[PDB]
Amino acid sequence: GSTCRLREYYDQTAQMCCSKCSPGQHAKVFCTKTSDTVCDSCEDSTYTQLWNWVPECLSCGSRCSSDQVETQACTREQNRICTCRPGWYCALSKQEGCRLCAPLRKCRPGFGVARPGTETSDVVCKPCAPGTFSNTTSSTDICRPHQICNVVAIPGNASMDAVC
Amino acid sequence: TCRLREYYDQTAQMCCSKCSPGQHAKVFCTKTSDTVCDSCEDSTYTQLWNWVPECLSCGSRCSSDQVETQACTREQNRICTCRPGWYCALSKQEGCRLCAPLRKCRPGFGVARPGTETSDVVCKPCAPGTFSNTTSSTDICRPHQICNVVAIPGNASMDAVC
Amino acid sequence: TCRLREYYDQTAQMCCSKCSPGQHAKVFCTKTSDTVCDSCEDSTYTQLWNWVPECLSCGSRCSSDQVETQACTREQNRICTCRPGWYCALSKQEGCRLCAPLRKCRPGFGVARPGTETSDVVCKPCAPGTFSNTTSSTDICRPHQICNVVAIPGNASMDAVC
Amino acid sequence: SDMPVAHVVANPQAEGQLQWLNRRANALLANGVELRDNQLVVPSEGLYLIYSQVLFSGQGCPSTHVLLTHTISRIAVSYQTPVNLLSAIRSPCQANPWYEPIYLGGVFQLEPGDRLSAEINRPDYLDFAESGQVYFGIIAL
Amino acid sequence: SDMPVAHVVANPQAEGQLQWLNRRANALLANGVELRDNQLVVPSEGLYLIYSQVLFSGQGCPSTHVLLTHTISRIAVSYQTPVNLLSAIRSPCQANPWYEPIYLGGVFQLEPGDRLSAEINRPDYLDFAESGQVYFGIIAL
Amino acid sequence: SDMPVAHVVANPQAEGQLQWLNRRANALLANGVELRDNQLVVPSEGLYLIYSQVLFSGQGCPSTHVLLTHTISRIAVSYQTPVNLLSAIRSPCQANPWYEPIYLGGVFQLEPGDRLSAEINRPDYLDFAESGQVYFGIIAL
Ligand SMILES: [Co+2]
Ligand SMILES: [Co+2]
Ligand SMILES: [Co+2]
Repeated sequence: GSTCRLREYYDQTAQMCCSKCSPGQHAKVFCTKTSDTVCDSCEDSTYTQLWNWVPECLSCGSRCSSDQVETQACTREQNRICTCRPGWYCALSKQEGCRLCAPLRKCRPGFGVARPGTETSDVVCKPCAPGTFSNTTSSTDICRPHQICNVVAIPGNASMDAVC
Repeated sequence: TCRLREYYDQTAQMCCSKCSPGQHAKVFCTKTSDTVCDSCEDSTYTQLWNWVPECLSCGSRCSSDQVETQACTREQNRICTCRPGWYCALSKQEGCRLCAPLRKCRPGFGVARPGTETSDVVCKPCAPGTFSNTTSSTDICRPHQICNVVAIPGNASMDAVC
Repeated sequence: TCRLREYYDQTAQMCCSKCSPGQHAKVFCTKTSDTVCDSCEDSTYTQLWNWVPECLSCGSRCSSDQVETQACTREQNRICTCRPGWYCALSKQEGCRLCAPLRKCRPGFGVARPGTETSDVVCKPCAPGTFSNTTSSTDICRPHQICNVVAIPGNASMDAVC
Repeated sequence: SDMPVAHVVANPQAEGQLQWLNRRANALLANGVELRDNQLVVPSEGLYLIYSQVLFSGQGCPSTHVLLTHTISRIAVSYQTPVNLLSAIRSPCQANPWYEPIYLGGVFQLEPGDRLSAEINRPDYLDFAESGQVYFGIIAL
Repeated sequence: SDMPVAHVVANPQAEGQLQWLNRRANALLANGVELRDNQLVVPSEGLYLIYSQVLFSGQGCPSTHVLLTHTISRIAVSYQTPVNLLSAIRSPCQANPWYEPIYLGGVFQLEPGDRLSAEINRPDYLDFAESGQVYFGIIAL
Repeated sequence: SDMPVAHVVANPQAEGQLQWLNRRANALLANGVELRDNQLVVPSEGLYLIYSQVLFSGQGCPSTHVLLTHTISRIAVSYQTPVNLLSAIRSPCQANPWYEPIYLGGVFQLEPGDRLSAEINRPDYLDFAESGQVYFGIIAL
């Protein structure tokens, strides 16, 4: 046999189907041949996010580190999640959320933002295709087309705008 | 409950003699015989009235720039301290493990508080009216010499001039 | 006592055949049957007669700047070596694990001790009367040119002038 | 002993990745413990000693912050998501060679069918030069 | 089983200190082992496996050479003062982040009433981000 | 118990070398396990937990790249040469103090007469300041 209801597992000690506990609580007293499972709600800063029969709830991670925002509170049914604030990306990802936050790289003079930065990937920097420039050190500013002119005084490089 | 210098042996089920500092338990007591104690051997010790099977290992020799202020005996471990002019960077259960030099308070800063014990010196900028033209681990921000007529003003690096 | 190339299996209470280098014991002898030996499979080996359950893993491929001087076979482990001009900064059980470029002795310095394939070059300042005007991992401090009348004395870095 | 045991090791050839093997000398996979999809499957309930070592190495230091992690996670029948049992991080860099070993070990209760995995964030820094450097083990106490 | 056993973990909500907890998933405190004044209290004579791991992490390196020490010490009934059983020290500094793991473990014979404690010199450098990073455990063999 | 058990420590006076001692408080050599020629000798067949830690330290970083190595090796009756069971490497350098812990630990099947050594490449860097920094041990499960 060993085929049980949904929200039930087969407790081998009791040789019978037993009800699981719900997200938000842990198994307090296990299955017996006579009575069923005895569940209890999770207490201080603890949780369970699945139907379970674990003896105690998981530990909510510590509070969010500097330059981080908590985008999800530790509840009885979910762990605390911390995210990087705008301008920062996630250097080192965690099981869920971000462990370490870093400042978005800067695209120096001559280099233009290739692709923007998400919360999981930094910004990619690389020079401009012939005919464009960037005299700005930015993590957002992209290569702009050279000025346009009748009199091409000084030709434009990827680092300075053309002169007229 | 037992007498002092005695303990209750779970196995023998009675009060047996504890060994003295400098000796360890060589043979444990029985319903018939008491504790057989024995002297600690080379570089080994026990400082408490005990009943351990062997003695505690004495630490190694003191490191560079350190003095041995207490010899490894049979009744006590070896203690190492820093020479004068130094402090303890990393404490040991007893003594000091790593020694470091006391910070030097440069020209512009003065010795807030010393501590040739177990804390580095505390440097601090000189508050207006004081100075220090000295890179010392002792000297402090001494007040400016307020002249009758001020020639060269006062900075935290040099004293006023008359 | 058993024959050489045999061993006394404590369990079977008898002498049993050993497996030759290059193979291992698939199944251990019994009271009624002798040991069963299987050749070592991919990237694995044994070098002595034995009765090990499975063969030993050959080491990963040689790192860069290294050269394989012995191939991993059923009977021997891989061995990696440092190419000329390099010494072995770290010796593996059998061979080299980390290779390193031989040190160079700047001008004013010379080769005190050449480069063993397990020791870096040792440099030494050119003793007065000798000089080295080259950055070399082999060149030594040669003696100054001797003369009748010395125009420029000559130092650790440059020859004498006359 | 008749006790479930396992001490798998890294495949020295499978460079770039971390594949646990058992059919090697001084390796163990016995008494019910299975090795499926690169993970160890607990055969029975009971207290277990779980352990694992990985050894990273590199020639130089690229970015201003290379980070290496090592984790043994549990997927419990009684709670079906990876849960971190043991976890360490290490930072080699802030062209001399560098070496970084991480050790994880502890005692945990496990149920028949539980799955154990020992994974890293940077297999490309795994060092299999010599044996005994990278391993994963469980034994039923 | 009926063997004394403990695997306690760091309270992530007790920043700035090291407070061991047992009422957690994948944590143990049973069969006689007591937890009083943050120390483990042995139930019975026997050979114990004692282990512990701490994780240190800092953002940068202060003007002082920072040193990190981790020690499991014993207060035997047969010798009433802390005596170091297992111990290590580490040096992260010699604003890029650093992480420093420390593992301690070995088999020791303990006696009923023995107190075991796992301390650190720098609690303010402890890392509680994920689980399985800071723990302390024993098990009678 | 009557299980072959061993927890030998380093001789604090034997500087420049690593000599294992058993006749000390909080050390063990028992039930058949012998200490001959500085290796541990296995009394009986079985599954053994084998572990070891060493601690290196230094005042500064020499003109070279210093590579510390710690290795527990086994000479089996069925394969008479040291074979690496547990191995790690550490590198403190790339005049402040530095400390380098290495821990090796795993479960192995050993036969009677097998000898286990716990060696290091640079005995001149060991740190015996306190107890429980350097150790080598086994226990039959
Ligand atoms: Co509850
Ligand atoms: Co004696
Ligand atoms: Co085969």
